[PDB]
Amino acid sequence: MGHHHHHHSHMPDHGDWTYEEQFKQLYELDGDPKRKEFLDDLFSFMQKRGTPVNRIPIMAKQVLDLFMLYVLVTEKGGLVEVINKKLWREITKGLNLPTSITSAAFTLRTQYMKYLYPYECEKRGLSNPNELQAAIDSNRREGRR
Repeated sequence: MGHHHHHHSHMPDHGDWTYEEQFKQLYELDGDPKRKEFLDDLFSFMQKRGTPVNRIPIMAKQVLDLFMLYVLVTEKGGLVEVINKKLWREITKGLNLPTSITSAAFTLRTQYMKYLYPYECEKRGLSNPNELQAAIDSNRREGRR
């Protein structure tokens, strides 16, 4: 498995390639009706409020499965809840990601917040942007004395 020595960068992941392809891999993940519906409805929704998908973040050379990420986080109670539980270890493992990665919990927490958030608050009302900041700051204080 290997311990997290030093992240910074590696050989180009599949998300640093500038090509005019609509990220079809997300749809080709499952091939299920719910899969394409959520993804497309999401992209339109986030675009309307001025925050669409430019390029998708990569983890361990695989795509950050937006659909799967949203599923695991929402069933735990939403972004802020997951932050308050610090239980991101479950979120990574749910995407077949190695919890050994240095800032995995923080990286997912960032990318999710950017792309996957207005949907949980609008459709469900799970987390508010206000409680969110308090959650994050509480996570920040966990580092030094």
